[PDB]
Amino acid sequence: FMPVKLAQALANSLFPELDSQLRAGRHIGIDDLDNHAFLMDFQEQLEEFYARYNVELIRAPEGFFYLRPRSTTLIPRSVLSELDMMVGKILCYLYLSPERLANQGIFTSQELYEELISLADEGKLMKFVNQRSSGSDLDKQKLQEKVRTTLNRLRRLGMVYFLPNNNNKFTITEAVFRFGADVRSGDDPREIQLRMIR
Amino acid sequence: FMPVKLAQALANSLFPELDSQLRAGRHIGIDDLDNHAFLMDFQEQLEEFYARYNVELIRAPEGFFYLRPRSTTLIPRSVLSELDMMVGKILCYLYLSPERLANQGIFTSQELYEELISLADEGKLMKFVNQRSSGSDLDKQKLQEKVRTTLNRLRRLGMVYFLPNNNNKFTITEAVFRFGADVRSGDDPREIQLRMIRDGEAMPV
Amino acid sequence: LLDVLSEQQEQHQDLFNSQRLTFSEAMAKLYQRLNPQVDMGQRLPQTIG
Amino acid sequence: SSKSVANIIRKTIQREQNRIRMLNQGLQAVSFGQVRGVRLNVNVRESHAILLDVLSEQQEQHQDLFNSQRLTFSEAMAKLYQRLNPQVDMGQRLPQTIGEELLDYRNYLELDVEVNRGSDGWLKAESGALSTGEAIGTGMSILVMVVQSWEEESRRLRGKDISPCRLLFLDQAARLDAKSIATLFELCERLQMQLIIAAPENISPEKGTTYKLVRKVFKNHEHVHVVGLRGFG
Amino acid sequence: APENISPEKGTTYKLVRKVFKNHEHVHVVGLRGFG
Amino acid sequence: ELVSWARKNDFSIEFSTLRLSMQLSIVANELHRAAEAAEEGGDEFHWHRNVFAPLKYSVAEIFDSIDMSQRLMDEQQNFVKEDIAALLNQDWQAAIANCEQLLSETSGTLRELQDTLEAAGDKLQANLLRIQDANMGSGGSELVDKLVFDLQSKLDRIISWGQQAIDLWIGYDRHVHKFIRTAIDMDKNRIFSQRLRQSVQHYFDNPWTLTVANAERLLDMRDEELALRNEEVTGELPLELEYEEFSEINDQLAAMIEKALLVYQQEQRPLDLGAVLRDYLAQHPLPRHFDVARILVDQAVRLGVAEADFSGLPAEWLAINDYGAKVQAHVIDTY
Amino acid sequence: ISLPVERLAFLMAIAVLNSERLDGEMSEGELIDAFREVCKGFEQTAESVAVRANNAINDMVRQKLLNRFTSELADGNAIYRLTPLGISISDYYI
Amino acid sequence: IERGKFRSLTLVNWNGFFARTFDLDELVTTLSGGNGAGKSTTMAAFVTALIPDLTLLHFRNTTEAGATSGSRDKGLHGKLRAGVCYSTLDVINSRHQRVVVGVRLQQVAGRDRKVDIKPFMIQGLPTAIQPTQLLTENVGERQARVLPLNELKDRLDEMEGVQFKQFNSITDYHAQMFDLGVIPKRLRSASDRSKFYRLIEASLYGGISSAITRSLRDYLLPENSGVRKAFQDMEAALRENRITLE
Repeated sequence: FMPVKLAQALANSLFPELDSQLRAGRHIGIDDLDNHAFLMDFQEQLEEFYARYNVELIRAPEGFFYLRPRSTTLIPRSVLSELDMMVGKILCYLYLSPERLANQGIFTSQELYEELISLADEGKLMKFVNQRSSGSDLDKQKLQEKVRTTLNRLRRLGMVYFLPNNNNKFTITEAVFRFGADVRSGDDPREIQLRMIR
Repeated sequence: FMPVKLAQALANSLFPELDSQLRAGRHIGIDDLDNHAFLMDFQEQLEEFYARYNVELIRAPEGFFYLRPRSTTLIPRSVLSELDMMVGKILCYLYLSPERLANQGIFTSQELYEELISLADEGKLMKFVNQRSSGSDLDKQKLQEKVRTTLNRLRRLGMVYFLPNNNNKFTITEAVFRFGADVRSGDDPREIQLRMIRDGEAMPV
Repeated sequence: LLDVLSEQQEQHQDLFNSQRLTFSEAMAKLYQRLNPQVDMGQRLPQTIG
Repeated sequence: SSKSVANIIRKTIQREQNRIRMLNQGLQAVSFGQVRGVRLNVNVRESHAILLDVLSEQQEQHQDLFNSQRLTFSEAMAKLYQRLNPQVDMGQRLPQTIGEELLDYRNYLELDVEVNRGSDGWLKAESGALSTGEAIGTGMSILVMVVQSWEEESRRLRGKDISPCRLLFLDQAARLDAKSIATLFELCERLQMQLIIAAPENISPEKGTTYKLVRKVFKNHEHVHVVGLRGFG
Repeated sequence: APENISPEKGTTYKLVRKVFKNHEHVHVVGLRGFG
Repeated sequence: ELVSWARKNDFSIEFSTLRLSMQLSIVANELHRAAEAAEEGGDEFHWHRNVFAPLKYSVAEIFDSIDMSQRLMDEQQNFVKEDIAALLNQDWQAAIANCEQLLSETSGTLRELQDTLEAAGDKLQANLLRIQDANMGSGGSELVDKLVFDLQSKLDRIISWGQQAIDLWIGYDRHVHKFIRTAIDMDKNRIFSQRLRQSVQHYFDNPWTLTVANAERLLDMRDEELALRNEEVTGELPLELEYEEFSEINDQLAAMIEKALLVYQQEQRPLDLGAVLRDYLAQHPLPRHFDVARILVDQAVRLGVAEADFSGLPAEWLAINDYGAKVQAHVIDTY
Repeated sequence: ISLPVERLAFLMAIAVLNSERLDGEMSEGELIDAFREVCKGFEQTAESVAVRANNAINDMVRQKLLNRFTSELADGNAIYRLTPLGISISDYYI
Repeated sequence: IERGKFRSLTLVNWNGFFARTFDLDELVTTLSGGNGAGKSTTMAAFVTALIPDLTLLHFRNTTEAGATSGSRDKGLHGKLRAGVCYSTLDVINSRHQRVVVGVRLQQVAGRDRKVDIKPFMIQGLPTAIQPTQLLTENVGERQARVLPLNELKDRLDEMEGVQFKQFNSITDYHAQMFDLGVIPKRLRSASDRSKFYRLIEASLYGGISSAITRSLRDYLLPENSGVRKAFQDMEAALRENRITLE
């Protein structure tokens, strides 16, 4: 038979959308009040339910819930591409302390683009677009299109929340710390995050 | 909270493989066994369970099952390509064709390409791999490699399985009959296609 | 086990008062009732007691 | 099903016995110490032959053990092996593990080496009775027989223009005696066999190349100094 | 020790097994005063 | 090697099991007769005319005929496979009963053949082992070994195939079995087949592609790809390999001492360890003396033994140098 | 019936290997290597080794020279055997 | 016919060995040294080069076996230093063709003791070019550097005639080695590799000592799945019997 409380949780009317987003790979932070509270209540059973898929329902120290696929994940995995990884670190680096002095939590594609160009090495930028290119405007446009694509890809995962308009301005969720290094008391966020980006 | 049989199915050791791989776009057949051997036992329970995510586990008169997301699907939607449907129909013909029963279900990419090019039109087919092709053998090789890649992607989506020691030889799922969704009945293929898009089963690319 | 022996064996008499097993076997069965995760080298409960 | 399992195990054992007695042939008179010949002996172990017989003809008569919900299939097998042939009685290594071992047909066979030691005839090459160099030569003989079979099989596929490279190893060569070492060298070169041999003391000074290794501690790490050696003193 | 340690200090005894007139035997040469 | 042989040659262009039974009977009789004659162990010519000429050719021919029967069973199982395939093509649904009956009778035929094979293999193997035992009745019987060798595998091979075929067949059957519930029960009237063919011939005029929830399977953080331990290591490259005559630091003098004691062996001269050590150590400085003494002793003692050791009288600690070094040693007398 | 020099050579080669074979069974993984060796010793390369070997094995099977048996565990997932016709051709010379 | 011959073994950045090269004898090569001289490390490095299948490699030594010989990591990671390291063998083919097979090993990051292994092979290398020199660059006074795979490819490609190949799979590595008469058996299957490794590891230990006698069954007798399937059928029947009884 099945645990009764697990039956209660899976029968919960909030179970379907939460489960679908979790399959997608989307994290559930404290901002998702209903999903977060449901997860907090029924974690003891949902962890088993997802581990049956060989997927761990991990609550980060930041409190956000996400599905860590094991190697044997019964849900075949997709992964964030190389540009996705570095743009995610740039997003965390856009969510860390210094952004409070520059964007107050509301950022634009221009901010991320400028930070990516100034901080990231030209070699990895060319690796993103192409090794033979050199600073040309068309290559910059292709890089910007890829930046928009990866930004939306992060959006699907609940890692960036878009402001409701076609303009590419958004806020960054705490779950973005999965990209960045774990913060320690007395550590400069800028120093550690730059060392990891370098 | 739940009916006895539905909780039973959700409790089955095979259930997680089924659920996860169906969410990952894999489909039900003789191959893809772990998702079929017991879903034959709880088809109705799994269908009503999946309706909660605004998705339907659809069985045609064929014994294969496959997942279809609604417009309001909670799990996001996506589609395949024309060449994928092509290789799929060829695979379905192979699956049904008793003449190749001696193959015991094992088939090689060369056999697949031979049958495909025999039944289909080489040039009009090749128009879609590359728009400009005009019978260049380079484009023919491109089409063969694309057939290989589509076979790989169909493997990812539960139509075919490479043998443990052979990626060139493979075994076919009954989910291949999904590709015969426009031929599973004697009605017009276009009106059936309209009924699939209505039931979100297929859309033109 | 020492603490239980001090103050809670009286909940465990059922194990103690059973003619099935001897006093040392009773101790072994209690100890393995405690720390249940801890297996032994599949030895006689007589020896464990 | 039990009868079928017993029958298939017995057929496999007989086939392997035939194959091993087959492979035994084609051995030259090695001269390792007093050992003047080597041979392989394969036989069915009685402890497991009795178990096989019970399984094949008397399965039902102990179904009580098998339907015991407390016993897994391997544990059931182990407990049955305890019931009959109780001289093997052993439960400190878990019954599950012993049953799992019992789920290997190969274990059921005694597979040993006989040596033509002097004129005593073929004696079981027990390590407590043979000089250790003689035992090492016996093991090398077994290994070379195996690799001879390997090469001979692939003889067809390989063109005769290529004779495949041959190279085996032997650590702790100090065990061997001069007779065994010389017999090993003569056998290997007769078989065009290359060897890499190790010993604390240089037991092969007059044959082959020789290196000596010395390990030194240096600034919290380690280095190995390798020095050549030459055939005299 | 089996002679693979045999340091300078102390009474060093050299045990060597041999058969003397069919008698199992171990000859023992002594050394000391070293170090 | 045979490749060129052929190249330059330039050449180019009864399943009844009773046959198996009579062949097995003939093989048993001939094999027992040949084993008996080998056990008789006549001269070399008798050995030949009893164990190579009759044995080799007769057993080879009948093994090959038994394999011919096996190959006829192989062709027949192939035939029934193609016949089942063709019958499905013509009767479709109506062929189910015929196909199942054909599978049943083929399984029965294979089972009876396997039983006929196993009926004599074990005893024939015992006969071959008897011949192997008898083969050591003549040194020149090596060639017989090769036959006694070969014929075993052939026999085993036969038996192997005897089982292997069924192992294949029973598998193939299940495929056929599954086929009936995975091809025809869903296409009882076959219309799906022709309609699928027509749709394939005319697909693009019904342009449709299947919809799935395949937007993302499971997106996740990428691995720390190929991040490995490394230090751009450097190291003092080995110099020209030095050479030393097998620890010549000790072994030059080992040769010297083994010679200077091999003299004592050669003349069986009584060896006083005290006197020899004292005379010797003078050639070397004190810090080396201990290293010297061991090397000397490891040599001197191997040469004979001291007879006074068995008198019950302990030897004394004779001094052998300054600084206080001493040696307890009886005079070596019995080499 | 049709046996080019290379095909007939491959046939004797398979026959000899079978006479040497442990269990008489021939996996396609060995057939491919035998075909490679015979073509190598004949020194012709029209196309890949794989395609030519596939065509040759199919030709002999259809020409009632080889019997094929699918087996997923076998190397190359298939096994092959000489048919009586192939046997009678190989032995006629050997 | 002149059987091919192993010429020399080069261990780079190994535990205790930075750029060492031992010239193998035609017939017999001997290693000597007291406690912990590292001979087992040399044998392990050779066999790792021969069979780079990380799974099979598990080097409990002949004596003083187990982890304490430096093998809780399977005797690979810890028997290496950190970073790029090499194990390469020169072979003179029976066709008299020099070929340097080799493997680049690297310690994997983290608390784990896994090793990243990459096979490779070189042909046409001039007989004079010593692998030690080929695999090292003289940076700093008399203390040379070791160069990674990419730098090795650059250096070799800059040399005329020499052809350097990397195998995406160990299977093709062994296939090429066999085609050059380096292997007696075509290890087409991982099982063939397993039996091969069994033979070499048994020879390494040598004799009929406890391990060799215990594993003689595996060495000689192949595994049979028929027994396993029969046992599993018995198991299923027993389970269903119990179900019916209850």
